[PDB]
Parts: sequence; structure tokens; C-alpha cells
Amino acid sequence: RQQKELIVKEMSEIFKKTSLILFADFLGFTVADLTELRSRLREKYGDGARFRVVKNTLLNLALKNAEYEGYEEFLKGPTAVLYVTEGDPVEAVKIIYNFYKDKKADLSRLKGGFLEGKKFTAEEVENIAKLPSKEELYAMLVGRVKAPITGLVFALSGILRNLVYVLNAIKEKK
Amino acid sequence: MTIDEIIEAIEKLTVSELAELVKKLEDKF
Amino acid sequence: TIDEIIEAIEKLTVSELAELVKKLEDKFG
Amino acid sequence: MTIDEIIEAIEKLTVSELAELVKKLEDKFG
Amino acid sequence: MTIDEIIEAIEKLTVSELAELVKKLEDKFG
Amino acid sequence: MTIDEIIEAIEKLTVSELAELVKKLEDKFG
Amino acid sequence: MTIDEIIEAIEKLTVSELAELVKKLEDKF
Repeated sequence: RQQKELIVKEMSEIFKKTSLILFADFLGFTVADLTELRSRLREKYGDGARFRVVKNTLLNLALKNAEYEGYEEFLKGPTAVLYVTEGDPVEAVKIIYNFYKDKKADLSRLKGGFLEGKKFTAEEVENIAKLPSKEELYAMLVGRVKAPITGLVFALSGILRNLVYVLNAIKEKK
Repeated sequence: MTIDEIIEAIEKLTVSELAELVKKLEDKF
Repeated sequence: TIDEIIEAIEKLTVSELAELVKKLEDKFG
Repeated sequence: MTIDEIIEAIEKLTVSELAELVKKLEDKFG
Repeated sequence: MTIDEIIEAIEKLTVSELAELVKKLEDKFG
Repeated sequence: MTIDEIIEAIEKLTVSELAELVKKLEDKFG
Repeated sequence: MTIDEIIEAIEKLTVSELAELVKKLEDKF
């Protein structure tokens, strides 16, 4: 059909800049289901993330050309692909995760993929869905680094706060 | 006023009086 | 007084304050 | 000043000095 | 390593690595 | 710098230096 | 001794040292 080369070249260049690639078994899901998942994804990513159905053969060639390795396992049988080209990469995983849950689907259907290059398995999907966004991770990092200073201030002002605390407790008793 | 004396004066404070004490402590620092 | 209690608390050292708090905590619980 | 010396120095501060120390630290170390 | 070099190393971390750094810092400073 | 290295470097900072690191981390990220 | 002398001394501790100091303050007060 040769239009394949168009998609393989198209797909290949996409996989070179993705921050997320996740393989999902969407077999059995309906047309309405597809539209719905894509709608949830756009609500957060605009054009930045996609959920597409592509023949394993072409998908395999695109991944291959992208220089990825050990993905063959995720391609056993018709497989759809979820990927992010712009924005937080973790949110897309949380979206499809709770979507499968909303659909009472076997979460093992989320086979695995690559998170910013790092391969992850079906089991780790749940761990990724529990990760805070990258933006929140940065906020958390700032707090972790600052903890000694914050701990110092609170430890010191706590001596006076404990006074106010017990005093209100005495008042409370009456 | 030693620590015990301070405690005695506080034990004698009324509900509203305690509210004032706390209020003033918060402000003082 | 109340203003007096506060002035006394202002003069206590940090150690004397920790003691004061512990004692207050002790009279209940 | 060692860590333990810092603590001993803090213990000897008055309550009003403690309140100011806390206020100051919040600024210098934001 | 200087402050600027610590920051440069941090900006290079992937989301996965960032999560590890956050978790490790968590255990260390309490 | 590996992650363990980043953490090792941070532990060596003085408190003044730590405060500057935090201030910068906020600016570069948030 | 002085608030300023205490702050000055804390500024010179390393992060590891400050973490220990905090732990001690917490356990003490």
C-alpha cells in the first residue's frame, strides 16, 4: 500500500521526541470508548498526546528506526500506542489507567513502554500512575532540600507554640 | 514570679482571661 | 495580672519556659 | 560553635530573645 | 560541587531520576 | 553527578549555601 | 550568646550538621 512508509516515517520521527510511549491492548473496546479516551487525553494535552491504533508491523518498524530496544514483548498481538510529545509525561499514564478502571478492564492490558526512555513493565504502570507530576516533583524537591532549614525554624517556634497550645487546652477544659 | 507562681496565676485565670493571655502572647511574639 | 504574667514569661529563659510548659501539661492527662 | 554549644546558647536565651531569633532566622534563611 | 553545578545535575534528571532524588533526600533529612 | 553524588554534595554545603541553593532551585523551577 | 552570634554560628554548620541540630532540638523541646 506504500502509504505505510508515510506512517513509518511519520511514526519514527514521533518516537524520537516522545517523553512517553505506552503499549495497550485495546481489543474489545468500542468506537465510543476510543473517542472517549482521546477526549480525556485532549482535555489535558491538546495536540500534545495521542492514542493511536497502528499495525504491529509498522509500529515495530517505527520503534526500530527510533533505536528502541526490548519492545518486542509489548507487541504480541494488535497493540495501540499512547504517547506524549509535549507536556508532563506521567499524567497521560494516570488518564489511561483510570480509564481502563472506569471500563472494568484488565489493567494487565496496559503492557508497558518507555518513560522518557526508561523501559517499564505492565506491573510498573501502577507505580507510574502513583508518581506526582514532574511539576509537583520539583516543588517536592525544593521542600526536601529546604527541610533542614524549615525544621530548624519550626523546632524553635514550636517551644512557644506549645505554650499557646497547652493554654488553649486549659481554657478548653473550662 | 518564679515558674510555680506563674502557674498559680494562670490556674486562677477565667476562660475569657485565658483567651486574652493567649491573644497577647501571640502578639507579643 | 495578665500583663504581669506576660512580662514574667518574657524574662524566663528557654529552659525555664520548657519547664513551665511541661508542668502545665502535667496538671491534666 | 559546635552543635551542642549552639543548643546550650539557645537554652540560655530569654523568651523574648527566642521570639526574635525565630523571626530573624525566617528572614536570613527565608 | 558548587551550588550551580548541583543545579545543573538536577536539571538533567528524568522524571524517574527526580523521583529517586526526592525519595532519597526524604530519608536523609528526616 | 549521580544521584547519590548530588545528595553527597548537598550535605557538604554550609547552611548559608543551602539557603542560596533553595532560592535558586525555586527560580529555575518553582 | 547573642541572637546574632547564634545565627552566625548556624550559618557555618554544614547541612548534615544542621540536620543533627534539628533532631536534637526536636528531641529536646
